Amino acid sequence: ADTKAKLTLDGDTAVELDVLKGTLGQDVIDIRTLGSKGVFTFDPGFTSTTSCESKITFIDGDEGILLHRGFPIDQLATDSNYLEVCYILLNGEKPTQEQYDEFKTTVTRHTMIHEQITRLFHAFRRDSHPMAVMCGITGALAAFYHDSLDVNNPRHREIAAFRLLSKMPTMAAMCYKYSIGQPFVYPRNDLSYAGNFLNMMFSTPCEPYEVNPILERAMDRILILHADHEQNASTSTVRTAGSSGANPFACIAAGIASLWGPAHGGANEAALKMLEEIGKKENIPEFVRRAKDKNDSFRLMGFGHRVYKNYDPRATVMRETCHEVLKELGTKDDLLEVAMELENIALNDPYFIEKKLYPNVDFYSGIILKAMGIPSSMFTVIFAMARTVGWIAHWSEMHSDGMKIARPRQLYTGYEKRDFKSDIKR
Amino acid sequence: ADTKAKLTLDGDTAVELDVLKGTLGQDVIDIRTLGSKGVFTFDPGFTSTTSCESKITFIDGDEGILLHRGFPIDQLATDSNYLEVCYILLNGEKPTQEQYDEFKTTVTRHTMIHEQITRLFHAFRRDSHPMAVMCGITGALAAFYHDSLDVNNPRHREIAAFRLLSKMPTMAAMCYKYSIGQPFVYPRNDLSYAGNFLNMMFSTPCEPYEVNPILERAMDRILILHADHEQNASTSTVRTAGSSGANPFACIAAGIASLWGPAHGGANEAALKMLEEIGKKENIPEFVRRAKDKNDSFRLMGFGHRVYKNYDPRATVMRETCHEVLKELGTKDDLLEVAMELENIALNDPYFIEKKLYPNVDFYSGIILKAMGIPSSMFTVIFAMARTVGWIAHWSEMHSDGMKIARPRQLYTGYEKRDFKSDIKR
Amino acid sequence: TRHTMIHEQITRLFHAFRRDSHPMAVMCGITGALAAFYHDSLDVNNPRHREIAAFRLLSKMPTMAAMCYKYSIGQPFVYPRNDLSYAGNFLNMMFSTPCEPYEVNP
Repeated sequence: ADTKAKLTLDGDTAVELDVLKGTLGQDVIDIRTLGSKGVFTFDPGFTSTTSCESKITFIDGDEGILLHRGFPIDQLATDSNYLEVCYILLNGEKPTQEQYDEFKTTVTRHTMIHEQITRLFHAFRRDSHPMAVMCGITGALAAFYHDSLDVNNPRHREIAAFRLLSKMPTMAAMCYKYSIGQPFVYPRNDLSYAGNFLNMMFSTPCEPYEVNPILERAMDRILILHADHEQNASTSTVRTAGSSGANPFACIAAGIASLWGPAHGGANEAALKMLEEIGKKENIPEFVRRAKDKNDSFRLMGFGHRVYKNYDPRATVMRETCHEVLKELGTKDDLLEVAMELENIALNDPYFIEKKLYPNVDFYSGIILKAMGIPSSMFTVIFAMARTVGWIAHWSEMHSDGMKIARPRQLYTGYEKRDFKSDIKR
Repeated sequence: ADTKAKLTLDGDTAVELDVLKGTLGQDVIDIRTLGSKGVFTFDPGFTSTTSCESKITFIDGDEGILLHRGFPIDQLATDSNYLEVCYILLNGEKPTQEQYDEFKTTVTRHTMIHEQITRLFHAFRRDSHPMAVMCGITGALAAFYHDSLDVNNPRHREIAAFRLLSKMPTMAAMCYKYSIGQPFVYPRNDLSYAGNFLNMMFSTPCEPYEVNPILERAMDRILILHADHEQNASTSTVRTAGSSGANPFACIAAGIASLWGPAHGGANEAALKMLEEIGKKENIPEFVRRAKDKNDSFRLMGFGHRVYKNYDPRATVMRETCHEVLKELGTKDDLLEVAMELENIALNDPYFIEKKLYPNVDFYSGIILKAMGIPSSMFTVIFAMARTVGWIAHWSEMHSDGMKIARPRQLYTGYEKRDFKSDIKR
Repeated sequence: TRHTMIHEQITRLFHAFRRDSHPMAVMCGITGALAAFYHDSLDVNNPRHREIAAFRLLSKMPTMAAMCYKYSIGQPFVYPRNDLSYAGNFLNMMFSTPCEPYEVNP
């Protein structure tokens, strides 16, 4: 708390800047005045610049700590349910029974997507990546829901939120169904958020589908564990597009694309094939498939993490859930010995030890989803679906702040004024 | 280096920071490494933070200066054409007849849109706002043109930039046609950029369409004057979405939704309602829309601008062109001479002189569009169409700097860790 | 009850209208098109024809009206159910969705 008192800057004149502090994390130097003074900093990437005040999620990476509204992720993972985590993320407090009852009725109230929006899916190619379809549909909702686009109207944000929150799972399962050639399945009010998703993903009209409570709870946890992750690339995209006036649907659509960005990154893309393919218990085990690693693409395959130093806190509940599911799905897991083997190589090989390519939450998420017969193409779709509530929370907090359209500066380093005379004659 | 030699960040031990200078504009203070010392600045709104270094466009608000790669906008709008200007923004120099012809050739051979995408157009509701359909189509492009989404592969990036530059006009026109129920028109390889767009907008199978030379020039100038505008809110979104690695089409879609943004509120169209909803001098102004305007209701009709102090350098030639157009059409303007009174008001009304609500480029642009027979629900689609080359140049530059990952920090002021105890069920 | 369903191709006609069209204009449009699908009961001079035509219009009008409503709000069409009353069935086709069984208040 000490030096928080104040401090100053000066190159040709003296300027006194305050030192603000957080309820957690380090202090910051309020430079909200240097601008007028005529002083501007230079920070490409905003790594030494704090862009906002937030009360949603707290992360202490070096300590492996993750909190949502103060609540540790481990307690929410095992003690709460996705919908309740959604309420907490958007409201800031655990809901009373009555409050949760209404939140759930409202959500359940608008899960269906207008039949014309549903017509949109049939205009895509059956071979398109389900993630590209997911971005396409979300980026088109505005043409069908033009009545909740004014982000300056509180009732608008309210409506838009429930619309995205209630329809994202319906949408994601439709992307899957369209990609495999099966008929779409309507949302059922009698099912849970997780149970309903599994139902829309897997049931067909040829027999009633029965959700395994084990797999359901597993999905619920996968969802809670991806609800939000503080500021990062996709959330910064959602915040930037948002403060520029862009409608909520478009904001979330940009978030989805940002989240997908790394995947189709080339070096990551190439390494994605190697994992999902090479695996005949001769390659992965005898460090054969892992003998090739020029392109790292580690966090993508579920190894290492950019923020957390030694371990991903979200991975604790997920690993135990992975253990559970692999056993519930009994003995139908052979090739999935690479799962056990890769974890062993990630924890016992010096390279991984040195560079810290430890299994993160997605390593186990991937193992679970796979064991469930869900293709890898649907991995990012499901994570985006889960992350949508966090995006809405951040988006809603950016608005509630002060609606200050952010306008960063540029250091001009181009040509000085020069006269123009074309060299062409058309 | 005027009022800025070298600076010292004072806390408890003088920290000297290097000052940087641009070729034009204000000097900045370097702080890239501060965070690497636990020292972070706080600046929501980015009032003092310089997010990047750029060589594309230079603006001097108080001086009414606007340059593109060093060339004055007035010069470009007068002695160039849209394609040549696109070449400049993208390449940094004016083209040779050979570089230009090569560029022109590549552009025209990518103008046709995939047949399957046309099916997507027909899935949108007939009453969809053109801009919404434009967002929906552009954001769906990654699903199809999936062989150019590797943002780190220089080959993919040029093929994508060319695809966007070529197809935007095609898509924009189709948005119009769809809204009025007329058949879509294919690009014409023998027509100029602006002439091709006018033909795609208004031609019909019933008879040949004749491209008026003065209108062809008026439109090319509108495109020129909206090609780029430095670090604004929409460009910021593009750059930020692009930093995460999001595909080219998703980033441009985000820029279009961002440009649309400040036009979704009620008082937004409510104001931009009577601006055209009435065509008669003593009616819209005459002791009417004097206070009948409620929230913004000024800045949306083309009056004033936060960038420029006294006037908009783009409006100079745009006003000149306005004359040529009204003059030319005559019987497609004269009735609309309610503009002169609006302009007169803005020039002498104490309220307008007060708010510095001078007529900007969009006041004059709107008049030319209202004169050519273009509906106000197509204005921002056309502006976005012209601005895409600008968005593409900025996105590319950001990727030349090594994909500057725009990931700002937060000041956490929420709950400290607290135990989670659920009150619920359901 | 035997002929409440409308031929699936006639059902295809609805999707050619605008979602924003007035449901009354759609109702007139569809009815004025039935002749192209039911050309076997057009001779008004044949008693059996009138007989058939009558039951066709009588049994299908409610199915049609509820479809106009569903199309105007973006919800999926609902098939006629033999186990319901004329009034109960209309309410069902107007209000139920596949997301939960609809229960008609007597």
